[PDB]
Amino acid sequence: MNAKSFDGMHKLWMIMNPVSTLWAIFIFQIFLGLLIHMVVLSSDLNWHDDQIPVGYQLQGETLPVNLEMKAAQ
Amino acid sequence: NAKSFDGMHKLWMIMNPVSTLWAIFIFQIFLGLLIHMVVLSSDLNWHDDQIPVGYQLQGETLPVNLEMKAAQ
Amino acid sequence: NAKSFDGMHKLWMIMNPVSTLWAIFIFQIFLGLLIHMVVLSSDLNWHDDQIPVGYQLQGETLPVNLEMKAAQ
Amino acid sequence: KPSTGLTESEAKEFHGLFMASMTLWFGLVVLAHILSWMYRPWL
Amino acid sequence: ALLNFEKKYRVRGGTLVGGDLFDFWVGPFYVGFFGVSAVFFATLGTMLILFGAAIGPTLNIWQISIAPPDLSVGLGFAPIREGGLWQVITICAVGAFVSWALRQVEIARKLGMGLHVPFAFSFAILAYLTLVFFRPVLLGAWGHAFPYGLFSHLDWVSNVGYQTLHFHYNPAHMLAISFFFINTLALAMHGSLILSVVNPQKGEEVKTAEHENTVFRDIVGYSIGALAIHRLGLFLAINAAFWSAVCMILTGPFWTRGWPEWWMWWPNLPIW
Amino acid sequence: PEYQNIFNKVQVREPAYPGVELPKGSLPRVGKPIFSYWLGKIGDAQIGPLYLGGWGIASLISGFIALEVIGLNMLASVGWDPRLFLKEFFWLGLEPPPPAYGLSIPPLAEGGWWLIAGLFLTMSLLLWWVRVYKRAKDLGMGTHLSWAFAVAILFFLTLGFIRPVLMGSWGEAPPFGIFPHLDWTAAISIRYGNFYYNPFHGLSIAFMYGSAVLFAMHGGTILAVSRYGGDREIDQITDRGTAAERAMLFWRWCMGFNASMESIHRWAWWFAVFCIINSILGIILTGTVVDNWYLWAVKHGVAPSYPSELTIDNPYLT
Amino acid sequence: TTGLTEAESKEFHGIFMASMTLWFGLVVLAHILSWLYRPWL
Amino acid sequence: STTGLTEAESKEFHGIFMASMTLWFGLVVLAHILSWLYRPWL
Amino acid sequence: TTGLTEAESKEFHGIFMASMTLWFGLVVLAHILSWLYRPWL
Amino acid sequence: STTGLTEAESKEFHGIFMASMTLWFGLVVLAHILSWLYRPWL
Amino acid sequence: TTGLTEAESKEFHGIFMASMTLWFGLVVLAHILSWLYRPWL
Amino acid sequence: EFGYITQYFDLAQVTLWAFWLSLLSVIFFNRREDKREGYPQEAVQIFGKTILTEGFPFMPAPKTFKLPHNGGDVVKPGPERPQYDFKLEQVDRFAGAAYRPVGNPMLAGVGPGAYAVRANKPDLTNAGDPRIVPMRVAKHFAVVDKDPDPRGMTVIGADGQVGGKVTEIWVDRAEPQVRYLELEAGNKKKVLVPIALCVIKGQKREVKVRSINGIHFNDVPTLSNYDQITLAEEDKVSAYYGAGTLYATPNRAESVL
Ligand code: BCL
Ligand code: BCL
Ligand code: BCL
Ligand code: BCL
Ligand code: BCL
Ligand code: BCL
Ligand SMILES: CC(C)=CCC/C(C)=C\CC/C(C)=C/CC/C(C)=C\CC/C(C)=C/CC/C(C)=C/CC/C(C)=C/CC/C(C)=C/CC1=C(C)C(=O)c2ccccc2C1=O
Ligand SMILES: COC(C)(C)CCC/C(C)=C/C=C/C(C)=C/C=C/C(C)=C/C=C/C=C(C)/C=C/C=C(C)/C=C/C=C(\C)CCCC(C)(C)OC
Ligand SMILES: COC(C)(C)CCC/C(C)=C/C=C/C(C)=C/C=C/C(C)=C/C=C\C=C(C)\C=C\C=C(C)\C=C\C=C(/C)CCCC(C)(C)OC
Ligand SMILES: [Ca+2]
Repeated sequence: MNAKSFDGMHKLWMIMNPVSTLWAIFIFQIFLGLLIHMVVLSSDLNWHDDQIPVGYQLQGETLPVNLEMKAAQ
Repeated sequence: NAKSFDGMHKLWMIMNPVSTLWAIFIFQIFLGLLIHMVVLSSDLNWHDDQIPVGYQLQGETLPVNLEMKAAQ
Repeated sequence: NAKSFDGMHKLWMIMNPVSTLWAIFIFQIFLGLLIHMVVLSSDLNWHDDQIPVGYQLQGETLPVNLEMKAAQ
Repeated sequence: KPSTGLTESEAKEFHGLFMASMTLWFGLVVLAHILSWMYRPWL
Repeated sequence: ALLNFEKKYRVRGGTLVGGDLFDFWVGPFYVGFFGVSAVFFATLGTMLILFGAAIGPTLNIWQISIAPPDLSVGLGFAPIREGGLWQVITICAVGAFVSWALRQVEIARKLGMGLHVPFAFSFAILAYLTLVFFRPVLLGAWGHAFPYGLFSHLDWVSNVGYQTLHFHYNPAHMLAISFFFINTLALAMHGSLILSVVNPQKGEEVKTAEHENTVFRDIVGYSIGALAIHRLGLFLAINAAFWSAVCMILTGPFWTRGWPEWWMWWPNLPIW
Repeated sequence: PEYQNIFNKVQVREPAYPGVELPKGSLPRVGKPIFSYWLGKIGDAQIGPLYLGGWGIASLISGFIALEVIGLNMLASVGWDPRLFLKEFFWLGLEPPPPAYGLSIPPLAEGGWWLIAGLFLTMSLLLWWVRVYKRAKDLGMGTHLSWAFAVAILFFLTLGFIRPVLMGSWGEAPPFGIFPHLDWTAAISIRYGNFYYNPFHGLSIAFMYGSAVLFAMHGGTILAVSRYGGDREIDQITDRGTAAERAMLFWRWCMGFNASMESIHRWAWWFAVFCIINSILGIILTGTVVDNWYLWAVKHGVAPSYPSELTIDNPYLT
Repeated sequence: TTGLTEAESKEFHGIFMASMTLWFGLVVLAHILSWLYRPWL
Repeated sequence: STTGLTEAESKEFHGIFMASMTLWFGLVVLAHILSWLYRPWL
Repeated sequence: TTGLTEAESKEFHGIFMASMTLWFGLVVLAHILSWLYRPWL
Repeated sequence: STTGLTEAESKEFHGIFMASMTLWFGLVVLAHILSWLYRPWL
Repeated sequence: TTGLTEAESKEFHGIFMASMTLWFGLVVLAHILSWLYRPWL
Repeated sequence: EFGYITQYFDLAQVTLWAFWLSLLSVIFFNRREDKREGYPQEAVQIFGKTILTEGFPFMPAPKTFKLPHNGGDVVKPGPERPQYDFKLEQVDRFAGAAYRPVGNPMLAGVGPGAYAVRANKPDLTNAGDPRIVPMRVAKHFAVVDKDPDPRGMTVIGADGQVGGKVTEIWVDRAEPQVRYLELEAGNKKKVLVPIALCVIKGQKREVKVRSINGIHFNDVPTLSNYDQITLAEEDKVSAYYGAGTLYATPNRAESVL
């Protein structure tokens, strides 16, 4: 068979505790979420510091008011 | 199915409501602090970007302060 | 969406009011101190910006102090 | 249930004096700051 | 607040100084004469550290620093802005630490128990006094002690270490490190064993003393015993502190070369 | 004064205790127990018996092969002379491969013996892990001693196998000596800019100091109430007597909060384990992520800034 | 297992879902404002 | 109840709690309007 | 072993599978958006 | 009977265990075929 | 409890207020002298 | 360029935050385990009313110890057995004042002389036998020569007077060691003294007990059966000797300097 072979699957919860399993799954998912976000942020795919669509620190350094104040010094 | 989630309210017969509430609140506060600190450490920082103006630089170039620093 | 928050007052049948009050007060004071110190450590600092005038520099250039520094 | 053993009359009395004292304290604080602003304005 | 069982133990007496005037509690704390002293000195010391940060360049927590006098002051009295503040704070610190120990003695006398904890605290106090009093006196200047600052007392530690080219070869330093490491190992094993005996495998009874002996005799062949492990603990921690004090009193006063050159006494024995 | 309870004044003997009965199917215990008068002055006097099964024999074969290798190379480094071995013993060592060999297997007298000894020592410690786990579990106890042991093994493997592989060289690992391994410690601090500005190093030092503090405090407190039967902690846990009550009042009155007779052992567990967790975290990031800890600390606003007064001219810029 | 009957669980669930929906609404509003001020993608 | 409050006591407490929280948030908003007028940060 | 009968296990299994399917649906949607914005392969 | 399962319970568990393991290995094979099409490593 | 009755509290309050007033008087006098000798503002 | 910076955010920073959060969270769990004994605590209110408070964080849910040999279940945090009947007078009229014993301080059970209310069963070995027993019931023990056998010596009592004579040694079968000395007192009763409150001089053939006085050995609590001791009796005996550290002489509770 290939369709009836997963029939008694629902009995899984007669040997595994449902509440413990739920908590374990949730905690593991949160840990993995944090980990994958940190792994992708540490690569060329980083999206906070890529200066797209614009660089904001650089934008602040070249405002006309800041430039005119830095010239007077 | 649209009616797959009907017994969902029974969740609180196996999970403790009060402990879950406290856990949710504490986790949300921790995550709030964390995301604010992660964004403050990047190019999107909004306290030190000198927009709309740089204030320390503004104080160093006031005419009164300049005239006092000249007399020295 | 008009009656969905009706039983909300029954919050106080599972959370102790006095404990919650004390927790809220302490958390608010801690957060107040933290945000003031985070803003004081940035370009928005308002004690050292020398606005509206620099006072140490103002004291160094008083005529009496200048005349005493000259005779030396 | 947490109680303090004060009745409602005793609580009213305490509240009266507490509010009076807090108001006086804040008045003195405001006065100190007006003097400081007159002498050395900081903003 | 009082514990369920606390009221019958809160009796008067047992004090050293003072008497009935300072014999009360404030909340859970017990005050006494030395409680008043300790809080007085702690408050004063803290406020002076803060002021010494205010006259410096920054109020960043990691970069505050209050430094001792120069070596030219000798064992004299330094100006307030160039060392005297450090001296006042280091007087407050001694006052607070000794007050702490004597308050402990009062408490233990009231509860009817032995004076082992203040006695073990005395050795921490002794190490501190070695670093601020004994070594400076033997070398002839207060300016040989460390400054008060996180990150700034670490620069002191580093440079003092490199004044002997390689401080790892200091013998009393080796002995103290041995005791520190063995103490962490012992504490891990003790914690684990008690937890394991009162938290057994699911659906079992709490185990006994025989189980505690058996497990370590099976793994290692020897078990020291439930009362002797507490002794072994007091011993390892006290010895760590003691040999630290010795290693610092040796460096400078009694040895001025590199530390590797001391060890040269061993391969020069005329017996190999 | 009063008796301090540091030495046993009167000793007593009964026949040796063979041990709690093991599950059926186990091997017997080897050895006939002997008694030590000097060990009995401070603790328990019985020595042995010992349990040697499958995992604790494979361990002890691995470990002794490793020891034979290390000892023989130290001895070959002085020309086989045992007199010189005793004379210069703290300066001898078995050295790792030259860093130019990378992660390959080098010839035997240029780093291959180091590699052999490392492999055999590793296997020894993992077999010992399994022994410790099974010994505690066959008597029906919780397996808390295996968790802490696992942490320690992980630190041994980090400095030594994991960090050298992530760097690309076996020559980044410590040698087997006394003064040689101290030299390794100093050099790795010098190369990666001052471990005092590594934050995980600071946190593990916090927890090592704390281990000494906590164990002085606990050892003192239990010796100070042993007149009321406090050294018997299991009974004080499952039926609180006056010893536990006095022990917890002392700390409550002194510093404002306390633990219980069972909880203090969880504080001990954690203070010993966080030390090594921070050890792993501090070594695993050095070299692979951070190249100069002092410059890192300067970038994140941590290092103090002494006044200058002078100007020194970098001669590479001239 | 938690001592709540089925009616108490239904009540708790009602208010829990309402509160979570309101919270997520406020989050969405904060992000729309932030995108208008400083777009990050 | 596991706090000992009845439903009437809970209703009373809730009334005053919500009033107080609203007043506090009002004062916070006022402080921020003044700060924006003096030193705008965005 | 867990005290659940066979009916309770069937009930739990129904809701568990529904929830897991919904979660995986949301994951797929997030990845389609990310591929449209910043393709990584 | 060392685990308390009878022979019928063991047969049941074995059926579902083998089905699950086969499905898992199928998914693994599929992942590797996709990876070979994208970035061949041998 | 502090154990004090209302009469004892009245007595204590009388003397406490008198003492505090005298102390503050002496403080004011010290500051007037210091201002005459070395003005700080 | 010696200190050039490429990027402010790195991995060491994030990992440090994660550690700050992983500590800060074992503190939470340990502080909750700390409150399975002695709680809820009693807070005294403005005018004397006492309420039960619980602290921060709150108390955990009860767990069960299953004691061996059908020794029952212990739930913690759970109920408490009732205190006995101590009498105390407060010294100063405020919640934080100290207390004085009302009658004879030695026979009052307050202060260092307080004790707990344990089970009235003996502590057991792994086989089910009583653990602390006299050396005539445990017929396999022997004192190691090289050590002074205390049987026969006298029990000088801290003011120089004689208390009685040692007649038995009480041993511990689970861990072989001495726990108590039994002695016959001045009025011919049999009383115990813990071995951790005795200084044994072999040559003088004396045992010095600095805690109590010589005449005080007549009022030490006694046992029911002299072939075993229970947890309650251990507590009573030890507590009586501990009361003397502060009440034996009227000058002991009176400020050294
Ligand atoms: C450039 C930035 C601005 C600045 C921007 C802001 C902003 C924005 C805010 C503050 C707020 C506060 N600022 Mg400010 N502030 C600046 C400079 C200062 C300086 C100083 C030495 O320079 C000080 C001492 C203060 C102090 C304060 C506190 C009054 C207040 C934080 C309250 C709190 O923590 O409650 C926590 C404690 C509790 C909640 C416990 C319960 C409180 C109880 C009910 C009573 C306390 C009353 C409280 C003190 C308010 C008094 C109001 C009365 C009607 C008089 N600011 C500079 C000039 N400040 C906050 C505020 O105003 O809150 C309304 C606020 O949102
Ligand atoms: C450049 C800034 C100004 C300055 C600006 C301010 C501002 C602004 C304030 C102060 C306030 C205070 N300043 Mg000032 N202050 C300056 C320099 C000083 C110097 C000094 C050595 O240079 C000192 C010692 C002081 C001391 C003081 C305290 C008197 C007062 C804070 C007391 C307190 O914390 O109450 C905590 C104690 C309680 C709440 C106790 C409650 C009741 C008790 C029993 C009675 C306390 C008496 C109280 C201290 C004085 C009240 C007045 C009496 C009628 C005499 N300032 C400089 C010149 N100062 C604060 C103030 O005025 O309070 C109204 C304040 O708002
Ligand atoms: C390049 C530098 C050298 C080096 C140079 C030095 C120098 C220099 C010193 C040491 C000292 C020590 N070194 Mg070394 N050391 C090096 C490498 C190492 C390594 C290693 C793994 O490489 C280790 C493991 C050690 C370990 C040690 C210890 C043996 C010793 C520190 C413990 C101590 O002093 O306790 C003693 C305890 C105290 C001094 C604590 C005082 C406690 C006081 C009384 C209580 C304070 C309470 C507080 C104020 C209250 C706050 C209250 C809040 C409410 C919480 N060093 C490198 C090679 N080392 C120190 C030492 O031996 O001094 C005696 C020392 O001076
Ligand atoms: C460029 C980046 C933007 C920015 C982008 C965002 C984004 C995006 C978000 C925030 C969010 C928040 N920001 Mg912001 N934020 C910026 C700068 C700041 C500054 C500052 C000093 O610069 C501060 C102090 C804040 C503070 C805050 C908090 C109000 C809030 C996170 C709440 C939380 O942790 O709930 C966790 C705590 C709990 C769940 C406990 C239970 C809460 C109870 C019910 C009461 C709390 C009141 C709640 C915080 C505010 C709603 C009250 C309304 C007045 C009705 N932001 C800059 C300008 N900020 C989040 C938010 O708005 O939440 C809806 C959010 O999604
Ligand atoms: C280039 C990279 C993309 C990016 C690519 C992805 C991809 C791909 C995914 C995410 C996913 C997530 N991203 Mg993202 N993400 C980016 C930037 C961010 C930023 C940011 C500060 O820049 C933040 C704060 C987030 C945050 C998130 C979370 C919402 C989510 C992880 C959920 C989780 O861990 O649940 C784990 C916890 C549990 C399972 C516990 C139970 C959860 C319960 C059921 C309720 C939780 C609410 C849930 C998170 C959201 C539902 C809201 C809807 C109204 C239903 N991303 C950038 C733009 N992100 C994942 C996601 O969306 O999942 C669907 C995901 O697949
Ligand atoms: C060039 C290399 C390829 C790549 C080549 C491969 C190959 C080859 C394989 C994977 C496999 C996996 N890859 Mg990949 N993978 C790449 C990049 C990624 C990235 C990423 C951020 O870049 C992530 C997050 C993943 C993540 C994953 C996991 C989904 C999966 C590992 C499952 C596991 O650990 O079982 C551990 C846990 C269990 C076994 C528990 C048992 C099952 C339980 C009941 C629930 C599990 C659900 C399962 C995780 C999801 C499948 C569900 C389907 C929607 C039906 N890959 C790159 C692009 N990857 C493996 C896989 O797909 O397995 C079939 C696999 O063989
Ligand atoms: C400062 C100020 C503003 C004062 C104003 C307040 C006023 C006016 C007065 C208050 C009165 C007085 C006199 C207060 C003095 C107290 C003050 C202010 C400060 C001191 C607080 C202080 C020093 C705390 C440090 C705490 C720390 C960091 C401890 C380190 C070790 C540590 C983490 C221990 C945790 C584990 C514990 C709890 C161990 C204790 C413990 C041990 C060791 C056992 O062996 C044992 C055995 C059996 C049962 C219980 C125990 C037990 O609980
Ligand atoms: C019996 O009757 C009673 C008494 C019980 C009646 C009582 C009923 C009452 C009063 C009920 C009240 C209920 C309340 C107030 C309920 C409030 C419920 C709320 C607000 C629920 C909110 C849930 C929000 C959740 C679960 C959000 C989860 C977010 C997650 C998991 C996101 C994670 C993001 C990640 C992992 C990415 C990180 C991004 C980055 C870049 C930092 O990664 C490193
Ligand atoms: C003369 O003596 C005789 C022969 C008679 C015996 C006497 C033995 C004596 C006296 C020995 C003295 C020994 C001493 C003093 C030893 C000192 C040891 C110290 C202090 C060592 C300190 C640190 C060493 C460490 C941390 C080594 C770590 C190594 C590791 C983790 C190795 C990892 C290698 C692996 C896992 C192998 C990989 C290999 C492979 C094949 C996979 O590569 C591809
Ligand atoms: Ca800005």
